[PDB]
Amino acid sequence: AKLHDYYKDEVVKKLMTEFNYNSVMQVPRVEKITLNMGVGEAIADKKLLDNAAADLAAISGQKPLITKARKSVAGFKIRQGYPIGCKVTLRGERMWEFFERLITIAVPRIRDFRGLSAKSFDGRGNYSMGVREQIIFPEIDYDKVDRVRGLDITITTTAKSDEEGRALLAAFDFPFR
Amino acid sequence: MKKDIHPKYEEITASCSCGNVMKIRSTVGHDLNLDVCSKCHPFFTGKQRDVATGGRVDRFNKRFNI
Amino acid sequence: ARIAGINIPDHKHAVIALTSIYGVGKTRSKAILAAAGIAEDVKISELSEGQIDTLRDEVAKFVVEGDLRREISMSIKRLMDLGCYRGLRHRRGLPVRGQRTKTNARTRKGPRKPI
Amino acid sequence: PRSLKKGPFIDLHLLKKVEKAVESGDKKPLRTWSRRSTIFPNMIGLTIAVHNGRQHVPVFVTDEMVGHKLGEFAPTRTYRGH
RNA sequence: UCCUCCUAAAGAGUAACGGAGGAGCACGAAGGUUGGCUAAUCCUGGUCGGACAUCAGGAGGUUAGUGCAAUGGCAUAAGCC
RNA sequence: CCAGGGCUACACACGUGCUACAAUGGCGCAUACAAAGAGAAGCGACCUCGCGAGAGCAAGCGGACCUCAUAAAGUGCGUCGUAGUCCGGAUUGGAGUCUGCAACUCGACUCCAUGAAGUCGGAAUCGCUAGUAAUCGUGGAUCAGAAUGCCACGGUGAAUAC
RNA sequence: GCCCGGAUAGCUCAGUCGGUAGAGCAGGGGAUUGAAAAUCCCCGUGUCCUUGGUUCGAUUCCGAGUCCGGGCACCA
Ligand SMILES: [Mg+2]
Ligand SMILES: [Mg+2]
Ligand SMILES: [Mg+2]
Ligand SMILES: [Mg+2]
Ligand SMILES: [Mg+2]
Ligand SMILES: [Mg+2]
Ligand SMILES: [Mg+2]
Ligand SMILES: [Mg+2]
Ligand SMILES: [Mg+2]
Ligand SMILES: [Mg+2]
Ligand SMILES: [Mg+2]
Ligand SMILES: [Mg+2]
Ligand SMILES: [Mg+2]
Ligand SMILES: [Mg+2]
Ligand SMILES: [Mg+2]
Ligand SMILES: [Mg+2]
Ligand SMILES: [Mg+2]
Ligand SMILES: [Zn+2]
Repeated sequence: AKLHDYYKDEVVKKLMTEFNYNSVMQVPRVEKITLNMGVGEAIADKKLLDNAAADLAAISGQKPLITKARKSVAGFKIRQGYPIGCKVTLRGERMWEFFERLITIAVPRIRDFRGLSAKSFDGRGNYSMGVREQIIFPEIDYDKVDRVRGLDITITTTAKSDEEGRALLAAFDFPFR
Repeated sequence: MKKDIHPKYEEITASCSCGNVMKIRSTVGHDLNLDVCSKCHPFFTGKQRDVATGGRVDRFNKRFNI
Repeated sequence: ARIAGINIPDHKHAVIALTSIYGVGKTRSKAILAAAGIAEDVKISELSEGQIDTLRDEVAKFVVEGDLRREISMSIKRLMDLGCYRGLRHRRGLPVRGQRTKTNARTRKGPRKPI
Repeated sequence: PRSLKKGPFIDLHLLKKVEKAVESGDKKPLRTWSRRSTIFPNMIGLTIAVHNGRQHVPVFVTDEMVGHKLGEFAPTRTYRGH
């Protein structure tokens, strides 16, 4: 809740000053953070997805949801109902703790890290990102790794524009190039 | 949240090399030792180098002089 | 056991372990060990954290994986854009230092491919 | 390569022709046969057609080509594949 | 031998060696009840990942879906757990 | 007659050889035993500097005198502990040295990194009967500089031939 | 005019229950041979006749079309 307190103390002021807001409700807020791992190789082995579920639950303290296929696709040799991905949703105290841990530890640990792009707000203020490695998270021991499987993070916020999303992230001191 | 499907989530301390000791809630159990935190990172500090650094002319004029 | 963003094996000696980084060899490993006052018969394990911190500080004096590859790629792209003979050989996938292409050029030509 | 103490190599027949053009402003394509000479910063901005063996290949000297040998920018043998 | 549309002339029905297609099954759950939910498609952003797997939003509003061929219906859903 | 380029190209196929694929080994330190040859537009001590190719002053030698020139493998003490490995150095980037008016297309070598393919090789085939084969270094001609080639020298040193 | 069958590698054939096409001949290095044969080793070659549809998906299932092979066109 440290980041939530920091927000409510010293982010709404900056955002209201720089956007001429009238009410606190106009200030954008972080609705949720969802982590996704699209393991498109579970057809060969089911344990390849059961280990991904464990690796995703070791990062955030929630048992992941084993998502399935919306429809059958022949280009990937799949049929409807086959589980091919893991999803985790974070809202509230765990969301703030994961955000703080990420920005404070995991982002600097990325190999050859030179910032993050500021053009991934999909025109609605929600920020998308993706990592090519998971062991950057300190919850994984190198000697116990099986394969390397990344993930994609999406921060869904109440902001209405990329400018507002970027301003909120800058107030949160998010890496921007 | 459900009781016995989620992993244990306790508080822990992550001591960094630069001395920026932090306390965060994780699931590792033991204390954490960190090499590069958000304070001792070159990009966060602002000291990020580049590649170009001039070019051919400075090297030529510093090596060969008439 | 994590230096410059990559992991380092623990059962090997320091000189061999430092060579696992892209840009550090035997000479640049022995120099770092001599500067940090660390012997060569010891492994990555059985060591404290201040030694690793000063080893990282001394390694930061050099160019490593993050900037090493960027410089190489920039030089290659500069040669290709300028259009020198060396850049053209790099574009074609042929030796650039001056060799024979009639025979024994497999390293640049790739695997054998008949008609 | 060339020894650093000796310095860069350049022929007078091209050095005079380029040092005249520097102040003359005659940016018409010069012609030369000496592909063994280095490139000096004063040459930048001029067009020089150098003899590759059959004809003169024109090259516009830029900033990134100083320490490179001049002959490096003129193909000698024609090749287009089999 | 049985089922859907047209010919079939706005009640029903109505023929031809007429024009177009199907059936000789399946399910102890694919039935009953209770509780809850709404897509096809396209756009934007994101690691392997590509026109299309998974994830976030936005547009769209049944243009999807019905265990099966067609017709008539289905949002209180007859569709989805 | 002169300048530049080419004789060193390249989807390929062939021969002759080098490095290797590793512990009968690689790497680090220490330490013995040779032979035969060249040197005046030459060999180039000692000393200083550069980690290193090499740069400077400058002796000696037309040579059983001086230089090239420390022989290596070998032995002792340690490490790696069977992995694409502290094997393999290819290729590549940067910084350099030497000769040569002039090292881009094309010389040789040094340093910092990069560390591919390869884990004993199919049909088939080659050389060898003794200081031979195998293995390890050295010198010389060519040459301003440029050999894993050629010509000679020695060190360790086999198995087998009914 | 009617009906049946087939269309697959350069040639001759096999195959397929919807997801992944093989065999022989032939061709390309190579080996042996003075050189060709013969033999041996190393190889890879298809949009499965065209078109439109049910399907996540068709060389496979269905409806039409092209070519070829075959069987009939009888009682007057
Ligand atoms: Mg050469
Ligand atoms: Mg009626
Ligand atoms: Mg009526
Ligand atoms: Mg039902
Ligand atoms: Mg209901
Ligand atoms: Mg996508
Ligand atoms: Mg229907
Ligand atoms: Mg029902
Ligand atoms: Mg020749
Ligand atoms: Mg040893
Ligand atoms: Mg010295
Ligand atoms: Mg020894
Ligand atoms: Mg080695
Ligand atoms: Mg090296
Ligand atoms: Mg004999
Ligand atoms: Mg010579
Ligand atoms: Mg001998
Ligand atoms: Zn720190």
